[PDB]
Amino acid sequence: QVQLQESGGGLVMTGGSLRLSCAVSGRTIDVSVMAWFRQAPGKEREFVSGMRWSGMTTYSADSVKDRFTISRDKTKNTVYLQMNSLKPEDTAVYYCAARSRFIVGVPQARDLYDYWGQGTQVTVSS
Amino acid sequence: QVQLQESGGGLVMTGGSLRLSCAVSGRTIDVSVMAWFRQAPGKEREFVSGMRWSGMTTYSADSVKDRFTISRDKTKNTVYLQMNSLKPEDTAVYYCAARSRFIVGVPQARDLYDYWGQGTQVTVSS
Amino acid sequence: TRPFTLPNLPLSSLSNSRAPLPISSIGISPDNVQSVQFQNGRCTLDGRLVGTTPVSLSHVAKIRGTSNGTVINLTELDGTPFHPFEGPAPIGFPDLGGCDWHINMTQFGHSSQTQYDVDTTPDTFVPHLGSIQANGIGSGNYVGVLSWISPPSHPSGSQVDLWKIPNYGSSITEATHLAPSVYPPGFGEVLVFFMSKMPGPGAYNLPCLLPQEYISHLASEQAPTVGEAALLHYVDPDTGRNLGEFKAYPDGFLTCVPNGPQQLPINGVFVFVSWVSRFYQLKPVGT
Amino acid sequence: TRPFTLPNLPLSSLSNSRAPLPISSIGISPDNVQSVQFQNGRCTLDGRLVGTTPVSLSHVAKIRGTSNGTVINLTELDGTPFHPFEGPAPIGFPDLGGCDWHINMTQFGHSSQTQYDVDTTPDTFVPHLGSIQANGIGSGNYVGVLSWISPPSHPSGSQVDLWKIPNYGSSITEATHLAPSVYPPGFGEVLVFFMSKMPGPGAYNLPCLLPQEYISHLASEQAPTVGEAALLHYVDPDTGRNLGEFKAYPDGFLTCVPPQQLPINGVFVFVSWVSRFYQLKPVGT
Ligand code: NA
Ligand code: NA
Repeated sequence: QVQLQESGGGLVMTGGSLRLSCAVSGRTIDVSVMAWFRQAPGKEREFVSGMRWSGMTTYSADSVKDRFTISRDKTKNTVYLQMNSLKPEDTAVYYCAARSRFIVGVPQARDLYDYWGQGTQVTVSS
Repeated sequence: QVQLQESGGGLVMTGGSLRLSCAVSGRTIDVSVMAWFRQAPGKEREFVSGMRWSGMTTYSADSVKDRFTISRDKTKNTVYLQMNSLKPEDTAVYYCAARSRFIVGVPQARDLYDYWGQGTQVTVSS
Repeated sequence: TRPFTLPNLPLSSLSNSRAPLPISSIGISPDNVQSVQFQNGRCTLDGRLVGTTPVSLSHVAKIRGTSNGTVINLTELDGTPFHPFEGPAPIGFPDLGGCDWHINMTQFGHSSQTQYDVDTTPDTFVPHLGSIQANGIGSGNYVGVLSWISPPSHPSGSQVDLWKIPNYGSSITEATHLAPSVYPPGFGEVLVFFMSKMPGPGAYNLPCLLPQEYISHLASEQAPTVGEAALLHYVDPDTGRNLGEFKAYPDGFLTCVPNGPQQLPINGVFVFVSWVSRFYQLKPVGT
Repeated sequence: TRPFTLPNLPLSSLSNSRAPLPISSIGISPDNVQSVQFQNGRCTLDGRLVGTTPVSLSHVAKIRGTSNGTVINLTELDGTPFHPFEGPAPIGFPDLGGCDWHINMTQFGHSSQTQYDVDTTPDTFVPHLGSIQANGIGSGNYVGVLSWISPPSHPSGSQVDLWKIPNYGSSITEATHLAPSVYPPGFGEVLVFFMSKMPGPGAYNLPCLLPQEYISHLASEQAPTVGEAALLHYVDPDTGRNLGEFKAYPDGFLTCVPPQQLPINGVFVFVSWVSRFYQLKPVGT
């Protein structure tokens, strides 16, 4: 069993920066992928970015690839989402997600992830 | 590995009886099915009758069901085929076959069997 | 969508998932056991391992650690550090409550074996914090496998009770992030267990929720759990007869309605039939 | 026709098939080893068990029998009689040659464990006839599992050599119906071995041909062997890159063209059926 706890959301001005964090606890020994998803009002939940937990590979959606960055803390079991040059379109609930079952690569399908956080709200105002 | 050795073929008059025997040696612990097949000149190897090695169930092809009988010796590791009321259509090479891989029931496809005997010739004359 | 399957193998050729032992029978729990909370042998139907459950039997009911003559400081079986305050115990750590353990300890690079006797009840037994009492095991690095069990040292005079799990925590703190309990969700249903004979000074039967080979199969297949419960037949390989219908639930356990199931032969095979409702009414095994 | 597959699991999470030990590396055999004749870990690609190979790790490298203080009369692990002159040994019997065995013996219904020390060279070691010397184990029924190994008592001074199998027969009669030898097929190919660290007073590495979880997988799937060889990729789960091409043969072993430096966290994936003489590209190149 794995527990995910997000923090770091809030209100931010267009063009500003914000960093989300997700504390990963429990059976972390065989977590293989950590990722961020987001769901905007009236839209479906979408993949933002993911990384091989213990590897190097990362992958980000096209609409955020040159602005967002995922990473893992070198000390604690925390994954970060660095969001730069934010736009009002980025307003959503951002969810932390974990996959422990064996897989090749970084999957983008929400149904392939095993653990989900409660979500943190990010509002980009103009 | 399992070794099979047939014996008991020969010439028989139409309407007579004959009993073939098959000596089963080697890794018999997990042989699950023993069976008899038959091949006529120019024809494909066909299932005659088979039995669950350690169970009771037996099964024979329609063309022999009321005349042929398969059984296992209570003492030695020997499978028998009792062939009664033989007809010229029964002339063939009769093969002893063993299956060790797990299976439900008595299979009839030649390709599902794991071990084969060298064959004994049966000739039914009128 | 990959279809859900179970191994095409008879139960009698498979292994317990709480110790490396052949399966010898199928059984149900006594009337006083309604739920269980095993930490090994825990796998969802789409292949997610929980608790301390490993993929492979070569990790089941083993320990690894460094004794300083007073405590053993635990690591994962491969030597990877075990972090405290995260889970019940390292992957594969034994989950047999209600007994004393006798673990066979060996070393890479040294001769001989040592029997390590474990009372799991005292405050020095705290695998959740990475540490358990040495109880005379001299300093060194060891790997150990559960070898036999005996009645628990405490409470004095109690019997072996393998329906329990050990106390992974202590009076310092409770263990966190355990695999949750499983209970039978349907009408008249009871949990089904795969049993193995356990060496020791009694007639010990170790129950588990799934054979180890089912676990490695599910963890590999990762078939989407598209329904609420998996209808199964237990099939006799001699006749092909259906010996009883069972339900497998997504948390990774089986139920039946008893007539019974304990008297079923062990040479059968579980075959998936279809996805059914959580409340599909099973007919009694046999009747 | 059921398609051929291999488990979707990383090698490092699997087990050796000659002892209940984690896999820790990939390796090839030394120059002095041409063939191997392991009796455990032997399974065809359509799932047929040979030798003493069981379906499950819970039977691997175990013995069961009744000692009379002089010999142990062996049975199958469940107590089923083992008849002489049929096979090498009962199912799951240890197949590590080139060493002395130390087996942990326990009993159903009795306390304690006893270390059983086994020289496999003498004329009293005859599992093919159902018995092996008791070497001090008192009368009773035991189940035992291989625990650690040491250099063989005979010939004196020889080293541990886990490429060997024990002498299942005697000078009176050879053991029969052994799983046959496996040889390197040629074309620069070498056999691939899955290695495990084995306890004892040395740096002992135990090789096997197939992880045990592959065996129970093939024994369950029973996929028809439609071709002469199964081309495989060893895939890195991080990048998805193909770390090397391999061939699995119907008799149940893998080869590559040079592996020892490959990472152990990859997964073998079936690609297609190819010819017996299909030329592999060297691992890496
Ligand atoms: Na405790
Ligand atoms: Na011998």
